[PDB]
Amino acid sequence: PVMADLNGGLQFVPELKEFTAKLRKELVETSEVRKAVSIETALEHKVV
Amino acid sequence: GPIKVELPTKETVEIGIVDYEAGASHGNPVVDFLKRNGSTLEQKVNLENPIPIAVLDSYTPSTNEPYARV
Repeated sequence: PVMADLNGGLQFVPELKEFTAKLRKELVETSEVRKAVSIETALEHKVV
Repeated sequence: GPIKVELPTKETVEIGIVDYEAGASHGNPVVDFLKRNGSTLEQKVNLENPIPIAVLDSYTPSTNEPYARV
């Protein structure tokens, strides 16, 4: 029997679950912050 | 105006100042932001039912001169 590792070195990243969760939260936060700030700036412009 | 923060003892302490100055405008953006995002604290608190006190009769004087003079 042959065992083929087609994983591209992913096994060498430690604490993979936490690392990927951190990446995901980074992205989600950036998106949400930017959206909220843009909405508030637009509303301030529309009232002023 | 001042900005204040509530403490664990429910005493609020100033932490900063609101400062908005603008020229020609159609409104105040600060008040709109605070209305939409915050809540307004109202000192007056209504009873669930008003308590009538009395209905009274009163009359106006026949001359306004004494009140004017006093």
